[PDB]
Amino acid sequence: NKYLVEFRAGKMSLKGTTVTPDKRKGLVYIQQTDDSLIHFCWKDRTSGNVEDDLIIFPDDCEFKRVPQCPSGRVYVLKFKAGSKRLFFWMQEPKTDQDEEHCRKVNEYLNNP
Amino acid sequence: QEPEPPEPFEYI
Amino acid sequence: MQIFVKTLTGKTITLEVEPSDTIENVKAKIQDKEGIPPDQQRLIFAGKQLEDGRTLSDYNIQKESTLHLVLR
Repeated sequence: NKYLVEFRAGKMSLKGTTVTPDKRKGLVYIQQTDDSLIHFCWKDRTSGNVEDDLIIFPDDCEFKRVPQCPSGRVYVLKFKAGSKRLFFWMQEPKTDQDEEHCRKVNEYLNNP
Repeated sequence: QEPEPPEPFEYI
Repeated sequence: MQIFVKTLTGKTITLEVEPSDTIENVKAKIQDKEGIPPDQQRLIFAGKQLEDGRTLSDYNIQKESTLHLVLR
């Protein structure tokens, strides 16, 4: 099932006010299934297990850069339905495409 | 190669 | 409490429910309103598909929430 956008990222944890990261080589991507729904998933590049698979409709989410993280390229998939924040730190070698991937995420989530 | 994890940061 | 179910074609309906209610108890309410067999109903919220047997609290769905109703 072809992907629509993919890029190496890892995960992080939001304890209280404190976003803590995860060490695994993960990957973020967006996939369209045969019934057309748009999924936002994250899978373990190591084991290959897909730990996250969310069906996303226009206006569900924003995928944004996180300013409070200087030491990493932290992005947050955030929901208007509540306090579901989902944190990811870019694991790509070159930062050249961080911002294109951020745009294309938002684009496919909200313009499918 | 591949970046190092970020240091924990407060979320605001 | 008051919640809304919106379909893709745009048709909205308003339901009165409890957080204790099970997803199947919600698809029954939708059927009574629109006539759609629950077997044809998919309800998605915050990117999670709501499963039969779990409740609305399990997904911590609160008053004035909009559930996505996709048909199969």
